[PDB]
Amino acid sequence: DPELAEKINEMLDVILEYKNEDGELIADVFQTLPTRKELPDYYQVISKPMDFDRINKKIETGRYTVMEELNDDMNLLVNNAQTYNEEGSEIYVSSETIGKLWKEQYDKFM
Amino acid sequence: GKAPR
Repeated sequence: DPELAEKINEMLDVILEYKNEDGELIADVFQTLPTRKELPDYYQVISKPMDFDRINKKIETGRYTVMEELNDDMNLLVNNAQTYNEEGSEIYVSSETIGKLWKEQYDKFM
Repeated sequence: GKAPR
């Protein structure tokens, strides 16, 4: 649905453009997971992988019909990072910031 | 930049 897609793209651009105090695009490490060949141990821990590459492919193929489906995928992205990575690590901290940014976008979409 | 447990 083009209207939903455009809303999604506007909300995700907020997250994808955000920089931390150090000038780093916090979302960059969540774009593309290491592959199953590169990092098999990730997949033994994480049963449902999610990244922004997968989210984009779903936008392009009509797999989002309602905003709650994207909310599920963003919660998956965040929760996987916090399952896999140690608390206080840069990647964990970045995931926490993504979670907060997403909830602001989702809460304002309503 | 992963930090596995």
